[PDB]
Amino acid sequence: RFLSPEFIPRRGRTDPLKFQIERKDMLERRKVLHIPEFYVGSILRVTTADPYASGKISQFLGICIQRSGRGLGATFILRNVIEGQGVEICFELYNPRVQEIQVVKLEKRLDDSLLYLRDALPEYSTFDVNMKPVVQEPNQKVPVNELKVKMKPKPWSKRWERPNFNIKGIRFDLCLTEQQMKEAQKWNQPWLEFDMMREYDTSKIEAAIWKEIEASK
Amino acid sequence: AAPKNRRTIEVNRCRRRNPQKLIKVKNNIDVCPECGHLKQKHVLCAYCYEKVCKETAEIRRQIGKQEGGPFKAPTIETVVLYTGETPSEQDQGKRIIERDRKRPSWFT
Amino acid sequence: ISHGRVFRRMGLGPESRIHLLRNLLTGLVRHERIEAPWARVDEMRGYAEKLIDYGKLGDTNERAMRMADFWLTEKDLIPKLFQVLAPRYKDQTGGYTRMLQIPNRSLDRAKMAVIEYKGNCLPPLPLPRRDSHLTLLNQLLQGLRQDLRQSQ
Amino acid sequence: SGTWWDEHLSEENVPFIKQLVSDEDKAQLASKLCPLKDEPWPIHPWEPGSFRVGLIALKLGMMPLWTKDGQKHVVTLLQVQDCHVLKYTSKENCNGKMATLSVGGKTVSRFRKATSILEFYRELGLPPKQTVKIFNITDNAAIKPGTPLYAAHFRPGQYVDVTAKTIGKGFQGVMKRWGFKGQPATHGQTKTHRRPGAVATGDIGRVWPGTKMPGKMGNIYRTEYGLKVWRINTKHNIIYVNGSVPGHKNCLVKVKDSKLPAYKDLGKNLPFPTYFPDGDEEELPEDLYDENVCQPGAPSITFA
Amino acid sequence: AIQKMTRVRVVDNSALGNSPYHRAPRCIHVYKKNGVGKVGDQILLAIKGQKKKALIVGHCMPGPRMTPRFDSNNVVLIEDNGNPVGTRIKTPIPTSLRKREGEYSKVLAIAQNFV
RNA sequence: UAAAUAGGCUCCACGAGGGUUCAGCUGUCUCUUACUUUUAACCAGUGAAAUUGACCUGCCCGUGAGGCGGGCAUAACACAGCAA
RNA sequence: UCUAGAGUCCAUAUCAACAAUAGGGUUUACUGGAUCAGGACAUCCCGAUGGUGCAGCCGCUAUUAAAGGUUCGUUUGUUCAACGAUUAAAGUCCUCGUGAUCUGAGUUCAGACCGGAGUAAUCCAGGUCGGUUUCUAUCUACUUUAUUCCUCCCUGUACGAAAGGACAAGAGAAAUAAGGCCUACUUCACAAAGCGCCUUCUAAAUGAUAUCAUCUCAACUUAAUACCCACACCCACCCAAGAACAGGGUU
Ligand SMILES: [Mg+2]
Ligand SMILES: [Mg+2]
Ligand SMILES: [Mg+2]
Ligand SMILES: [Mg+2]
Ligand SMILES: [Mg+2]
Ligand SMILES: [Mg+2]
Ligand SMILES: [Mg+2]
Ligand SMILES: [Mg+2]
Ligand SMILES: [Zn+2]
Repeated sequence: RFLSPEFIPRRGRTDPLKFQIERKDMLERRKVLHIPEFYVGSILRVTTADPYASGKISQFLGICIQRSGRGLGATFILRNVIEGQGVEICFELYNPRVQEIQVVKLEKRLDDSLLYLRDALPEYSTFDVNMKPVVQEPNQKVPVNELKVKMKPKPWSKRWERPNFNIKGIRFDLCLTEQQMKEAQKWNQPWLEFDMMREYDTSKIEAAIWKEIEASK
Repeated sequence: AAPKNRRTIEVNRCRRRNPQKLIKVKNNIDVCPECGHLKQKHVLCAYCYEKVCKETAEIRRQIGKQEGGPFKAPTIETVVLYTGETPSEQDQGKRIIERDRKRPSWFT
Repeated sequence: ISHGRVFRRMGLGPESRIHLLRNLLTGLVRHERIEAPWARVDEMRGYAEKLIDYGKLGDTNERAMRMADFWLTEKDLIPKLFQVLAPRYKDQTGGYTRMLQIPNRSLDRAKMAVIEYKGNCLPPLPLPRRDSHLTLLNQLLQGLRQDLRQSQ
Repeated sequence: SGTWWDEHLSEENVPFIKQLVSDEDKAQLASKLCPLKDEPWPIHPWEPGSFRVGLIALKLGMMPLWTKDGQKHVVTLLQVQDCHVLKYTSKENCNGKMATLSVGGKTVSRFRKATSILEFYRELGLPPKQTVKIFNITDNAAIKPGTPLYAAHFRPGQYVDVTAKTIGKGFQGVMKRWGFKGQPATHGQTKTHRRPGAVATGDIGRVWPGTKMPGKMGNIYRTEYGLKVWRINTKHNIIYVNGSVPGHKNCLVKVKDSKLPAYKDLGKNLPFPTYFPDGDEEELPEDLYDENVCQPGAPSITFA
Repeated sequence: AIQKMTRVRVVDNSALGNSPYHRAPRCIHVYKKNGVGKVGDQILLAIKGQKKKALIVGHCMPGPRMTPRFDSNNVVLIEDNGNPVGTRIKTPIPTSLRKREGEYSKVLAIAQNFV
């Protein structure tokens, strides 16, 4: 029972009718392209249509580092290293240019946002472009890969050791001296996990979303 | 900076007695139709609330006298019974806080 | 600009806000009725409601136990939460607390509010009733009840 | 004296009055759905130089929508709720300008309005609207008060102008309000970072009227011109207007035909007086689309 | 955002560049009315104590959706009359240079890889 | 340095001395933005000081300027800002 | 203003010498920068027109035009100047314009050193290093009045002595300015924002004074809509509205 995050809407004040029209159009787009199931950390191959060519097809294989957005525009970022150059591309799912999306290796890592790979060593983000899929048992939980990573030394792009990121996929004991984990832990905010009123309870919403999705068949 | 001239009593009166600075007459006072005391609509009768807080304080004093010391929040409901009131059939297994004055008419 | 910010600002920062609301909530769970400044009670009402929601899940759950450990400071009250309050509201699915406004505070003339957990043993707050059903306007509306019911 | 509707009603009377007034509102709304079986007014064929009434929509939100040429185009969703023509004022009743229609939108409660407005709507047989707006139209575009207006009033392929109350930033200083390069940070700029510089020159012993200064921002009506309409949802009455539109979500905006001097024509193929769903002319599908929208359910585009 | 005073790594096999020098190439001017430079915007570089025209072919600054977001501000050296000085390009160059007008046909006839 | 009026009796060590440079770093800046705290604005209590000829205290042009002249404007009144 | 001197011929395509008629200053010897800018035109660009020796874009001068715009840096601070890269352009001046908005240098604050003058104290309209101006706003006044460039068709026609190479009309793309938004990216996360997105409207014809002629200080005929818009409520709660008051909603 996995409901892709797009259909779960941000907490706000928008009118439910907007989300109903949004979902209607989305589901009407899911029946011309199979939008597979992929978690952040998976490996995808996206096949799209070149707008600047005369009708050519473009393939790009990478790791889904971030999955954000909602509604008919939500996207995912694919990171890869080609010829030693680290590229990313932000792909919109429901765009009418993406021909297909192969889940080439369905995985799931400790953190829900693999942005720090921009700092990890180049080989923790390199993948072979021409690499074949890997099967998986249907009634099997999505594997939880455990790969802690080793960082480029000094200037991290976004200062990952802070508590507010809560990243659990980096080897801090190596690159950061014991002292630096005491100044970078005075920002802990022990009250933020126990704030009962910041919790977006989305059970009664995902239930109705499932009613809608299944009825749209 | 500093003033360049004293301000006269006339200008000061046109400022101090302007309507925006006056105290507005309140259009939402009335009389507790049963109890007969003054009150605002959206607020509790002050006299009634005081007579309730007095009894709450007396009950709580009895509760403290029975629980002994701190850190003794009971694990069962509580019921308060006034003189000549045997514990009803529904209140067995609930702590009783005896009081020694006739039950108030307003206590239902 | 403060469009769509639902959390008041009080105390010396976010943390002191959580701690103030925590003390208010602990007092509420201990005595079941407290008089506090109106805005603080209005901020604490949501937390008291969700505390009862967490307490319904019961002792055995660990997430609820950790939450009630944080949000109750004298731990004698955690039994109560899981054995007197949460059982009491096995029927109600919402609205466990009633909140009223009361005469302003004598010293600093602040806007006060009494907040209590529905169903306690204490003498009942003087709630404001509506107009008796036998008043003139209500009688005319009752006549309209009858005459509309027969037509439909 | 001072009182609200349900202060003196009794416990068992408030639900009844709520239900009764809601039922009456629904009945009155339904008893206007067919404006040709009632007494319409003359329906003239369109001719150049005429102007037709517009709509009062409600801003829902935004979405993307692509095009066969491969570009992206954000759009805004406008839901037409209870848009009824409420009043008519004649050509020389306004003393020369044009004829005018008063259109209302977004049905509102009836216990929260002034007595005069309730009297007006009672004589008109409708429940009170929230915003009433005055459209300047030619004589032949007249529509009887009491008729409804529907999102199908527009058609994709045209351009449309939208006017609404901007979002209110409150009292704002000068750089958030007028884009003023404030004074630098350290290098000693003490107690002057986000401050206006010299308000006016020195020989004049006054500040000109119309000087840019701190004060309230937004919350004023303003208009966006040239917005194109891509899609219409005739089942929920949504209009998909290109670009962004002023206002916040759930606030009423005023939509009318584009007045720019490049779309004065092409008011011809539009339904001139309005769209009446009872005309029964090849009833419109659920979604009307522009010629160049990569609508859902179609094969993924190719550039060969 | 390749603006004045930003270091760019020349990737063209750089018959001139690619040789050691204590400085690193810097952009001293962007041929757009505003300073910011995006893909295809040909800029001016101070490299090896010399001034040479350039051409941006990738930048760390996020662009539109379907175009690549590199992790290094990549530049190709171009002669004044538009001819690329180098004879090869190894780092991938985006396919978003066949778009909006400019001197890009030669720079695609000299590269070898795309994304 | 792309560009330079700047920098380039011997004599180790030292300098919160003065000048210059490499590399890094960063909201110093390109170009600002969000949040928090104090201040703030409102309610309640207590309650100053510089300053003050009188004021029923407008704008433009001229004279030599709120106050003169010639035109213009002009129902009264708080509150928060700004600094000509 | 006389052209008189030149310019391969010729004052008027250019300098145009003296002088004359005009508007404007010359103090030493025997005050910049940031911020916001108001204004004039004696116009740098954009716009319109005349002649050309531009046979043509551009050049040159001349008339008209002040709605809009008028860059970023290295060295240095009687404030300029030089230099690099650009740009359609990097305009000339008035109000240091603007220090109860902020800053720096000074010139003139006590410390010290170097050079000149002096018997000395000390001087020096010299050169270096260091160095504190505070303000709670009483009154006035005020706080919601679309341009440019590039590319491409139209093509290399006319113009043109070869050579080069036009208008009128459209279509894309970018920036800037104003106004607005938050679907995506981004900082973040019930929202506010930008680095993102959207919209922007003096040559002729007839013809008299002077019967031909003559464009006429002759008669006579030709070359912005939009936006706002409901007399009479206000206790309470909520709010995308808000400093208080106001405003929207409470079916
Ligand atoms: Mg960074
Ligand atoms: Mg406080
Ligand atoms: Mg400061
Ligand atoms: Mg020292
Ligand atoms: Mg006070
Ligand atoms: Mg004067
Ligand atoms: Mg004032
Ligand atoms: Mg931000
Ligand atoms: Zn009472």
